[PDB]
Amino acid sequence: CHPCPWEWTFFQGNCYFMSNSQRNWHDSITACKEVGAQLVVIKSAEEQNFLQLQSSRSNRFTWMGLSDLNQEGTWQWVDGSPLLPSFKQYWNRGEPNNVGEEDCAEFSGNGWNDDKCNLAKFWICKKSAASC
Ligand SMILES: OC[C@H]1O[C@H](O[C@@H]2[C@@H](O[C@@H]3[C@H](O)[C@@H](O)O[C@H](CO)[C@H]3O)O[C@H](CO)[C@@H](O)[C@@H]2O)[C@@H](O)[C@@H](O)[C@@H]1O
Ligand SMILES: [Ca+2]
Ligand SMILES: [Ca+2]
Ligand SMILES: [Ca+2]
Repeated sequence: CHPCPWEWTFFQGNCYFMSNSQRNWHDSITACKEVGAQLVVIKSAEEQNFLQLQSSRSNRFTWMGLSDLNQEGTWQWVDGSPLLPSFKQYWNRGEPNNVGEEDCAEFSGNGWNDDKCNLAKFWICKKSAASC
């Protein structure tokens, strides 16, 4: 037994998967579901701080489970939870700007950015760690 599957990352009881391939936002949701996970939903500042660091180090644009697809300007996580006021400090200066219609969020540099959902980027899946 192992708390997390091979190649996954463990942080505070959860296992994360930083993909090595790219998909568009919608296809990233599916990829995670197939492996019993979910396109990463950030529940705490600590989590955010941990993922932001790994992502900036990866030097890769990465999708998170966040979007304003149903209602422009209103950011909602894929689990259904809404984006809280304390998390809005993480958008990159000048973001989100919806330039060209960007309804999906990604880790970019030191913060978040909204981009076209049909673009292919890397993604992070999240699921509970196994205790044993
Ligand atoms: O056409 C350029 C676009 O630039 C600004 O919009 C930003 C921009 O972000 C880029 C992008 O993430 C990548 O090139 O890395 C850069 C630095 O590492 C970063 O600045 O482009 C994306 C993609 O269109 C946008 O989502 C961002 O908001 C704005 O100036 C736009 O008005 C301008 O069209
Ligand atoms: Ca829109
Ligand atoms: Ca938008
Ligand atoms: Ca943007």
